[PDB]
Amino acid sequence: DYTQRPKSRFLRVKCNDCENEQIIFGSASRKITCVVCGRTLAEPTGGKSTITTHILEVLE
Amino acid sequence: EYCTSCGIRLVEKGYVKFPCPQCGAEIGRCISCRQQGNVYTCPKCGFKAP
Amino acid sequence: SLVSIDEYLAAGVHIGTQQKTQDMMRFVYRVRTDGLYVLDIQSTDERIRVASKLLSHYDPARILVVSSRQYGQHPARMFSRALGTRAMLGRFIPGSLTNPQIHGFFEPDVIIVTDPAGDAQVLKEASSIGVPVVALCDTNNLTSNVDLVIPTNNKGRKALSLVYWLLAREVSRLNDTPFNYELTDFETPL
Amino acid sequence: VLLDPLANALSTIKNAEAIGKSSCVVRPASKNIGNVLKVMQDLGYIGDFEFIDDGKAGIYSVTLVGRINKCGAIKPRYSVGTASFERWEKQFLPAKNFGALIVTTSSGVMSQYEARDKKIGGQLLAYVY
Amino acid sequence: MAKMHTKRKGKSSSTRPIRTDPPEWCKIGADEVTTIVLDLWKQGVSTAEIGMVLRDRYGVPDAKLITGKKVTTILKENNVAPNIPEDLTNLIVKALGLRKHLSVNKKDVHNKRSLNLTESKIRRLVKYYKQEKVLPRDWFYKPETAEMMITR
RNA sequence: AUCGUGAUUAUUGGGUCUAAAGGGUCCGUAGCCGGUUUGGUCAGUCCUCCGGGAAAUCUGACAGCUCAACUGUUAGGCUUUCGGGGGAUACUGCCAGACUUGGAACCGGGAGAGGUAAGAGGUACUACAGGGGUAGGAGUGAAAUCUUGUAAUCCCUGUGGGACCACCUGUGGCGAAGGCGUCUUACCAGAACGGGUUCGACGGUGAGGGACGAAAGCUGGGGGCACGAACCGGAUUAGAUACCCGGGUAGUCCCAGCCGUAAACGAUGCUCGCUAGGUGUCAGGCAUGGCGCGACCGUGUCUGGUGCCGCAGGGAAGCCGUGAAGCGA
Ligand SMILES: [Mg+2]
Ligand SMILES: [Mg+2]
Ligand SMILES: [Zn+2]
Repeated sequence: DYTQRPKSRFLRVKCNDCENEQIIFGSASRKITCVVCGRTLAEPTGGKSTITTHILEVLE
Repeated sequence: EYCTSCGIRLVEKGYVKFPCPQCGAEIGRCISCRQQGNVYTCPKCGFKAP
Repeated sequence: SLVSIDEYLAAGVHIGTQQKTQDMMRFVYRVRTDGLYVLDIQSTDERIRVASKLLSHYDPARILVVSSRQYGQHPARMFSRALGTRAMLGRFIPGSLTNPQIHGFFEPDVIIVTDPAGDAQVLKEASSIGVPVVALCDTNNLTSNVDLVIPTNNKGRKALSLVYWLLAREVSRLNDTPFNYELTDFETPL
Repeated sequence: VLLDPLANALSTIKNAEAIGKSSCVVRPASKNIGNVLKVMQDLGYIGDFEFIDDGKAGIYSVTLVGRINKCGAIKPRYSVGTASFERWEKQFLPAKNFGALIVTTSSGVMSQYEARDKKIGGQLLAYVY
Repeated sequence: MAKMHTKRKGKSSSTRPIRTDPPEWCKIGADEVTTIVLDLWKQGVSTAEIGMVLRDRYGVPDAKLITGKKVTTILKENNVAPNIPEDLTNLIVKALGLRKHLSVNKKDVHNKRSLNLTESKIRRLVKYYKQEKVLPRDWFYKPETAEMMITR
């Protein structure tokens, strides 16, 4: 095609403790801790963030 | 006299004229489209080769 | 495919070279883990059939066939005998098509090259005289001064014998030439 | 910095013609770019062109039908009247009734033949042949 | 293109996709995101990473797509914006720190040139903003007196 | 003489790697060049109108000088590139926003002989002293000066000294260039890479002007192991004010300033779009196979550098060739 697309993609990560339905960005530049209870969903790697809990489904 | 990859005129020395390798209709090629491998598309049978 | 892909896998036709070019991408379907990139066998048979259709529009005694490699040397001679085409297997004189006072003078109407990179002098001579050429490239070949491309492994003895027999039988059936040669004739002496 | 998109588009068309490529992409599309492409299409020198937006200025997928020889911008865009086209034609163009100069005018952007028919001049935009 | 004072071009752009709509897979609302933006601003977090923390821990794809407003538009709407732009403040802050370092290392001519380049960028930002009325016409960038963190 | 020749002044219409010619690099004002886009104006601009732009000379014809040039009529030219009205809104400049790609700002895991400041360290050298030992050591094409019987050379021990950072080291890296190689630490800066992060054209170039600017040299204070212009001595030679060899001052080093030049070179100013390929390696990111299927290493692929090869293209050629000397701005 001619249009550019976001090769980096979102996720649907599920919290390991509070079961929060939070949303995180895959190429995280920050420690995406859980919004609600106690958890760190993924740590900021220079490339792709290392997710610690379940990914329900990778989104666009 | 008109290439199938560029359409330029075959007035120079070194122009190759040959029938189609699919339908037999005449297809032309120039030195630049043959040195550079320009893809030629047969306008009748739609044959496309590099 | 007119012949099964398992035969091309067994005969070494699908083996190529560890390095490929960008213009050979369209004839490659998948990267193998070894490094040798497998060409499109369906595309190879398509190119073979199209060339045989193009080679069937002319008499075998006007075709020109050239080869350089030893492994491509025997099937080239088999092609020359089975068709009557004037083959140049082995060493090639640079001024055969040109140089009318030279030994080996010829004035063809189509040129066939067994390997375009190795047979560069024949490509330059054909481009100078203006004779369209159906070539036989590999995974590390470029189609400069080439009209038709045959994607087959020219560095395999069995692959060369099989491909030469397929081209010979295809042309001889298309042009209703009596073809009593068999692949063991085109097979290299092992 | 990008500061002449019409000249960039015509230089890309020149490169694509020189290589003999049937198709080529046009870097960021503009309204005057579209007017030049439409007038060139009506001249028959250029085949097809589509504005494919990309969340940006927009680009073109132009199908070059092999009818031109060279085409770049006219810099500076000279003011031209109805009695001032023939000297520019003798300068840029190669022959009488051969190739056209893209002109921008208050009536519209068009080759200088139709501008002389309109009896209205303006600024030279480009030349194609 | 090349950079401002070094000619090393680069293409590490953040590829934002063509999205003319808000998310359809997210239940977040405009009120939620604006409340998050205001609370993070009151914490002391600059607008560059406000959107980053929106997009990372809340997975907000873009504040403009959902709210219809960018971060600074929401800041001006709520009277929660600074009097000076963040880029000019960052350049002036770096220049002040670099001048503080250079007042004890007078041999550090390379960082003197770095200070000169940042001064050129500061004057470029001030010229653009006075062109667009963000800053006063008479307030020139004094590199010794009128350069403090909050200028008044 | 002057015009043309001569594109030998080049806006049209030239060159500037090697022929004269890219500024050492860079920051940057006036100038100049500038993204797509909605809205408004119409100043340059555009079509048109009206006041002008003396005749003369210019062009053509007619008329009349016998042809002719020439005089009159007449249709054009010049006079130009002024003042003022109406129409158009593409174009540019003006007005008010917006838009995300251009540049700007921030975050992430990595890379780097990037910079200053401090310290420690490596080995060799050297100074003196001590122990051993006793006829030469040094150097050369060959010699001699020099040095040694006041015990040198060589060896061992010990204590100080100043310069210098090897192999590692790469057709590696960082830096605006100059340039930067021991290690540790503190301070600072840029980059590329990742980024549904902030900004909204904030950009390029840039005569003047400003800072950086190798080495040599200069000024003042240090230091002086080594090296080493000058200087002296020994040879060489016809001569040797040189190459060689023996000494060795200024200097090289540091601290505080000055000068401001190099074959400061890629003999290629900088920015952008565009244009066949094959081919190392480096940073980052990314797939996968192995890896003590972990810290790590391989192949593929996008981006940015760093080299060689080369089609088309161009050049007078050597050549250049997505890192142009190609094609435009
Ligand atoms: Mg010095
Ligand atoms: Mg230079
Ligand atoms: Zn939780």
